[PDB]
Amino acid sequence: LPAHLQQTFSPEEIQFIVENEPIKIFPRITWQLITTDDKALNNMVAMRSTEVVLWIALLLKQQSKCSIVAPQWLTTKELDRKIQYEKTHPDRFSELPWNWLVLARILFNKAKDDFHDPIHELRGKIQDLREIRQIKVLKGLKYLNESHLQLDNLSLLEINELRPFITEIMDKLREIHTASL
Amino acid sequence: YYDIDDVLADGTEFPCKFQYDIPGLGYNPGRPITKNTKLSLPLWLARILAIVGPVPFVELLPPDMFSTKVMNAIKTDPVALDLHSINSHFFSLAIKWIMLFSEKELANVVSELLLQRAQELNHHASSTSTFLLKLEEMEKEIYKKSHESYKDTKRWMFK
Amino acid sequence: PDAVFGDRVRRFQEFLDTFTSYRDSVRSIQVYNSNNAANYNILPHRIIISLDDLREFDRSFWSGILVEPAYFIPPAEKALTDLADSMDDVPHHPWKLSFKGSFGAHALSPRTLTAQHLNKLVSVEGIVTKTSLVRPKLIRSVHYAAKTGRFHYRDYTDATTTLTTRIPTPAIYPTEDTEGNKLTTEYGYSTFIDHQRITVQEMPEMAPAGQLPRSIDVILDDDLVDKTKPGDRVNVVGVFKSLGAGGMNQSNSNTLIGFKTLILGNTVYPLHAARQMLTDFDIRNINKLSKKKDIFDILSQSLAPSIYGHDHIKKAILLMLMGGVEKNLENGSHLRGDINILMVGDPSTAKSQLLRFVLNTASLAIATTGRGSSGVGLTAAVTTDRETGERRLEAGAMVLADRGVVCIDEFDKMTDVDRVAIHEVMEQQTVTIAKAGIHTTLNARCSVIAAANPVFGQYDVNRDPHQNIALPDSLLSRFDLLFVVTDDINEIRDRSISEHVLRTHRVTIPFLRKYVQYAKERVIPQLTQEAINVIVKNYTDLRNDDNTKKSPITARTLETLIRLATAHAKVRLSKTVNKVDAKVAANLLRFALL
Amino acid sequence: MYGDLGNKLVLEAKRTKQLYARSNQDVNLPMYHEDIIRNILKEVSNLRKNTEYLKEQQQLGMLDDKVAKCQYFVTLLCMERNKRCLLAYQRLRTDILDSMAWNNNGLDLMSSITFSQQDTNNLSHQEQEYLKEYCDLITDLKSGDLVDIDLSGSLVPPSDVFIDVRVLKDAGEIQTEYGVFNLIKDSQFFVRQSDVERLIQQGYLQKI
Amino acid sequence: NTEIIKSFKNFILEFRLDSQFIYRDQLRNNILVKNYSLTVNMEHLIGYNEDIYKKLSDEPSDIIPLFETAITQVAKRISINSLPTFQLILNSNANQIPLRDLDSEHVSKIVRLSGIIISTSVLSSRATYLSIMCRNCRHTTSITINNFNTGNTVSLPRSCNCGPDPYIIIHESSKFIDQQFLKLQEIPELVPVGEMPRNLTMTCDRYLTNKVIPGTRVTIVGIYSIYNSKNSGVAIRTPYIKILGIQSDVETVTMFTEEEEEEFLQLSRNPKLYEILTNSIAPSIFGNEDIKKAIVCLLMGGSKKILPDGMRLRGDINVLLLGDPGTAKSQLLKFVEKVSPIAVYTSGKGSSAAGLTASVQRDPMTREFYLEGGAMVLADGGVVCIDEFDKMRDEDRVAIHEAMEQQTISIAKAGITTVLNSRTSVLAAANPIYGRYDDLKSPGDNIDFQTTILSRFDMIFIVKDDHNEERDISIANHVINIHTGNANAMQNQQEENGSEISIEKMKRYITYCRLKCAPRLSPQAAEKLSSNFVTIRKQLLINELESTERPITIRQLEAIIRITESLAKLELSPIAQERHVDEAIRLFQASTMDAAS
Ligand SMILES: Nc1ncnc2c1ncn2[C@@H]1O[C@H](COP(=O)(O)OP(=O)(O)OP(=O)(O)O)[C@@H](O)[C@H]1O
Ligand SMILES: Nc1ncnc2c1ncn2[C@@H]1O[C@H](COP(=O)(O)OP(=O)(O)OP(=O)(O)O)[C@@H](O)[C@H]1O
Repeated sequence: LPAHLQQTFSPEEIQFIVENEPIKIFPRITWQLITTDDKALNNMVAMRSTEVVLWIALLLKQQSKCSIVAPQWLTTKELDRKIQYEKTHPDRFSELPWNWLVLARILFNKAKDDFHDPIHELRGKIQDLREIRQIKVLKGLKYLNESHLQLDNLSLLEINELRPFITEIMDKLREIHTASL
Repeated sequence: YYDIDDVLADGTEFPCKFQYDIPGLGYNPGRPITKNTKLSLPLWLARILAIVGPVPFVELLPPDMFSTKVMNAIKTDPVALDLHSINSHFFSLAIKWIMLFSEKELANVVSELLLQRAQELNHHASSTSTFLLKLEEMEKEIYKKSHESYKDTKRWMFK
Repeated sequence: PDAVFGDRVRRFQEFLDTFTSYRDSVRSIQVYNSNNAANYNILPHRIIISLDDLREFDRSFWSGILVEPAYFIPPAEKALTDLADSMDDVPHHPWKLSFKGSFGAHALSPRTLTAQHLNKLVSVEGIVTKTSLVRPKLIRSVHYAAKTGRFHYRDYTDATTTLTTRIPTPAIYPTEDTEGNKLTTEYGYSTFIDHQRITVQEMPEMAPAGQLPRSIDVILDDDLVDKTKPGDRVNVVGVFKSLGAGGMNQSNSNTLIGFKTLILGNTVYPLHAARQMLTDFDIRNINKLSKKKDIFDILSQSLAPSIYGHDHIKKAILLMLMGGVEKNLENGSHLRGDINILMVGDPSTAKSQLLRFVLNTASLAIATTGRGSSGVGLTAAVTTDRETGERRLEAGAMVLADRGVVCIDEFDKMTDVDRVAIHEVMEQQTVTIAKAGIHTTLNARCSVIAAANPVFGQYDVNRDPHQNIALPDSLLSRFDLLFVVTDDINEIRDRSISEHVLRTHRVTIPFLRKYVQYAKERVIPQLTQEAINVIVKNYTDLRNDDNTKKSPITARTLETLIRLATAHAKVRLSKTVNKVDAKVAANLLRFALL
Repeated sequence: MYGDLGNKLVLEAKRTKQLYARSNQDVNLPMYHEDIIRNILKEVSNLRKNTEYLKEQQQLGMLDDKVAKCQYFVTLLCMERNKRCLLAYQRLRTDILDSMAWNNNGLDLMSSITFSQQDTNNLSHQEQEYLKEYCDLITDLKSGDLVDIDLSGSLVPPSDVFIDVRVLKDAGEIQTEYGVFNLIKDSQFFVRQSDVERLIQQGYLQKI
Repeated sequence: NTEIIKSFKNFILEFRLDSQFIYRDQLRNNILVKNYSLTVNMEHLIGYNEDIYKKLSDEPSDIIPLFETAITQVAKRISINSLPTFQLILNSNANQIPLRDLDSEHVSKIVRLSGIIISTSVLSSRATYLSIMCRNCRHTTSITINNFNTGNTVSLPRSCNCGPDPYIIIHESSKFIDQQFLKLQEIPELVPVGEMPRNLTMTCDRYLTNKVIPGTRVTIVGIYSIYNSKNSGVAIRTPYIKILGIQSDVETVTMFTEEEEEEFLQLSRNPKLYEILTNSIAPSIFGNEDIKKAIVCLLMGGSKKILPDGMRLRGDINVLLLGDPGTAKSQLLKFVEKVSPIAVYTSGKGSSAAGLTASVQRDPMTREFYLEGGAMVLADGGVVCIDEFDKMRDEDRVAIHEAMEQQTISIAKAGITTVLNSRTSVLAAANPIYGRYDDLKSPGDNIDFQTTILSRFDMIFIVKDDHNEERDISIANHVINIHTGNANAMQNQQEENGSEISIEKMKRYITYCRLKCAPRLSPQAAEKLSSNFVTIRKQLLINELESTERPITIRQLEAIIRITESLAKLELSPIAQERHVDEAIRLFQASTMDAAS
């Protein structure tokens, strides 16, 4: 009986559904994992990739016996080509990593001091892209029709932030449209 | 739901009169009440008394000052209006009006109003004696949830 | 022009349906003015465009009038005036607009100025207290070569076209056009217009308590001059406009604003928070309740809904407020037809209570607070040079008091110099003054309401009832009613008081103000030999009983004794001075004297 | 005029929601308005004996007159219009102590629901038997689960496995299970995750 | 030069402390709700900004708006035309050289002042974007005039091929800014030898105007540039301040943050407020419990009814303190002045009581009669404080009779007759006829003739002089601790941090609690006071038959209901109760008896 935050998710579990996705690491170490979704390996070999789930690798980084590789779109020479396909296209957002905002904030706690020169560049190249999304979202909701929308490429976070008001405005106007006849 | 928002909203008054002459008075002697006599009616009994007869008992007159001298003011600028001191709610009183009335004329024109008030409200949500606050207060509940969502969503996103 | 003229012409086909309901109106107002002028043996050119006919079906044309009101109004005039001739050209003056409606949040209280809408449509309300002069102005003079018999044509542009900042003509009158003919000017075919500025204060109740009232000014035109008496709740609407060169017309220009705020506006309206038109319904009901023979008593009790008793006082106020007539003597001095009551009482007994709510239902009778500077009835020759060569006797306090009521307080807490002024305005309806200028007898119909306090506490009973304030009897003889409010202590009396104040911390008023202002327009009887026979008997017995008792009365007291009953018949709304009126008049004085 | 006191009854009911739901979880429920509801219990008494007179005359006097039928409706309608409010205030009263009943449903000396609002702890003592009938029912929902799942708290998801926690305002020896942690005054810990969940909600440890 | 512009557009889109990205995170938040303004923060702005100010100190009057052109070019990046220009607001705090070093090394440097603002002028307009026509040749241009050297930064030239000075100011496409010429006054405490204070002048921009009322403490930071008016010897000019940002103290129009009211509600639930204030209001006053409670209810007040008729009630209370010298009626009154939101202190000799309320005089421009001055119009919403109600007989009584009881004056002097609003609250402290004889004779001889002022005030204390041998020695023990040693300044600071309330906390919550709740008393109290009065009048009625005259009339009976409404503003409860009201009469029942003995 929460009675506090029921109609939506709190921002502490929206990270909980994304932490259960796997990425690639660079292992270091040599039974091991019987965790019912495990794929424990043998004496593991370095200089190789492996699809490993995220949350155990963060725990594996606190004891500091492995290292992380960034995903393939996390260079500054890649994000620039995203900002051109949108600046020529004011209709919608073009190309989306789908969980990008919550992915960076986990990646900036002893997962930043590993990569090759991302400070004073990466937070530059992200926080610009947050608002350019939300500038696009302000023109969209002014164009609100009845009972039919077009959201194609939205992060999970804005979906947790557009949510608790976009219902009851169109719901309250659903009454006056329908109870008129 | 037991509807604590609008059970008081039907507690408001409403001026209408009669079609017959009835000795049932509770308002204080002179038990026959003469017909066509304008009476302040609470909304709850007056909602169904205009239904129960063919010819019902209460002459439902429209309070057309809540029709004509505000339809103009909302057909101009839906930004800063007296939506409030004329009627302490503007929403369910408009709902239960249109159920007996069933006229699509004003049913179009408040549908323009709400998105315009909503267009302010979302992009007013990122972070003085008697009359003014309740312009800013009828909107409150509608967005009291919303900016409280934005408040925590920063506080996770930073340290 | 094609871009700046195209949406003119597209509007020129658009707004012609927006006077489907006025194209009858604009020609019906002139056809009789054309008729009566041909058979004498009068109205300006007012074309009220509502909002409704220009908001239901035009949106691009709409918001141009409320964003940039400078490229649209002389379009609307030029396309108007052709319809004046296309309707009316057979019988042998530009018809500018007014634009009434709502506005949607432009009730700028002029304590606030705008950053958003400068140079836009503004709705302003308040009070005016300046009322400057009137002065004509040329717009177009026609010249005529008296040799060769040929004419000429010339128009002067100024800061009066309201919109277009044209190249001015810094000239008064030209001579010698390109010929050898001495130029002659026809002044009957030269057109004129007037010019009047007025400053508007702030409505000093809704401006919050952090400042004195501010002011701006407005230039209007002929159509609504002399409409603005100083002391009216006015509401104007016009364009916002700057003029004047700020920064270049003198050199170095340090700390000098050169952007005067002006309003070149239209269509004022008096408001009320004189024009109250009532239907057949309410005019009949007020006759229907006139048929009751009790409504003089109901109005007494339905006036002050806070205070117990004093029904002798309560009937007096409504008797005074409605007013008794003065029939002017033909080739003779008219008498006093004003009524002037007075009060006195030991403190905190609601003597000043009922004095402030007579001002709410005052019907354009704005009073002072009795602060007795010289100016209570005079001018003090304040001219302010009125633009270098005009001296004006500026109206102090009697232009507001005319056919109204005033109230002043603290008589004994005053100097001498006001008391000599209240002597003159009571014995005579007019003041006449020549301070550094002109002797002028301006007329005034006033009626004071007094409030003073006794001196030595509760000393009224143990001494003489007279001399109890000992202000000069020049006024007491010029007044009639000296109500002495008692404050006696009875255990049922105060207990009744105690709940009634308590029950109010949590037959109607606007009907009452209609009834009296309808009763100022009904005829005055004055004529019944029966009622005059009984009152003189009623006088003679107290004429035996004034001198051997309390207070000597005089012959002018008889002019009260007609006047109270004369107004008492005005409550009745009849033309027969009855008998019943003479009984309340005698009985009211009997409490006033005993 | 008629249901007027119920309007100001549900009006002050609105204040009880905004006090709790805006500030924090700490309720301190105000009071029960027995004095106010006794007034409307008086008016419903007078109104009920009003209609049985006309229930007595409908066969003898006006003879089931159409006027009297409407005179039954106003007396019918004003009953239920009053009936709508008086339970709504009753529900919003009891739909907030359950939240008090849920969050401290038994974690450390459950039946000490004392030291808690004594001026209203006699008020809700008539509601305590209602309250404990949640508490008795919430016990068998803890045991009727076929496996041991916590239903007492732990609503925020866990993140890590090592959390620095300090202590104050507490003394004694607690935590006989899961290894005794030996709580001395004003001395921090550095422990695993799952242990402190039954103590933070208890309110003994202070800061995460 | 330029390029400075590139040193700042590449500077404000990335300055941050550790991962908060603040200036984009507020400009985005400031373009939305329309304000168009900035602030600056700390040191590296200072750290390299001095390295910009070492090329901005030479002229911080033209390249201060070279900041201003930059942030518009970052503004359009956050849009995708209706775009205004912006303004700047600064912050700096080291000290306050009050009014001394003001010509030598302080022309066009950044100064900080502390003053009391006294006089506001009416608004005006200067332009910032114009359009210009050549006369007979019809050139069209547009010039922007941003920052100033008052008028005439640049002029209009002669080149359009048409005639000389052919240029004119249309009013069709123009923007405008407003200036003030509000006057500043020195805070009257910092330089005492024998001098009188001086005064300066200043202007401002629109998105920081109308932010001050006269009668406040204020601090201000800005430039010290120089204009030259041609309406005195050699070509001499005058001084003035160009202000930038008022980071003032509180207003002393009810918008503020939320954590302030959180503690207030956390304090207001603890029901010990009525007794804890009486110790914590005056930390320098031995006891005086009946008087001390009268002051806290005076500061907040009651309400105001505009009830659906014409008239109104007066929701206020006004107290008096008369008694022997040496009973601290004086120095108690300075104590209410600092704690009030708005307070004046004109306590002496009436100060020409006709010129207390209004003044009119001739004018330097246009020779006119307008309204300027007053002691009451300055002091609305708050409390005045005066004294010496024996030896003023001239006009002091005839000036307060109208000013009180209806609070609606209108001056009928040579110009206007306007009813300006007033909602004031008075306070006085007089002397009787040398004190002891008025307490050793018949109880008359207080005011020389008239008691009509005394009926207009409700609350009256009459203190006296006892000789209790244990209460004086404590007082003689009290004041040496507060004079020297200042040990109670260490004691009261020790009971402050968990139990008592300092001065700066009391002020802020009074303006909050007054401007939020609106009380009303319960109808169960209506039987209570009615039964109270009938014997109170009778206790007076039994006294008059014994040939004892004077004063009680009915203003006090409608004054007790404001008194019981007062603590309802304190508890912020929308009703009033019986343990509420029985303590209220316990203050006034105590002051009924001393009206007889
Ligand atoms: N005789 C009365 N009957 C009822 N109420 C009264 C009476 N006298 C005073 N009051 C109450 O007292 C309040 C104020 O009275 P008020 O201030 O007008 O006295 P006053 O007429 O001004 O006397 P003064 O001019 O001597 O001060 C009013 O709200 C009114 O309700
Ligand atoms: N009850 C008290 N508690 C603390 N200090 C007091 C008290 N009464 C007087 N004092 C002290 O008296 C000192 C000087 O006050 P002062 O002698 O000026 O009073 P006063 O103005 O003479 O009194 P009065 O106003 O009656 O003439 C102050 O420092 C004040 O602390």
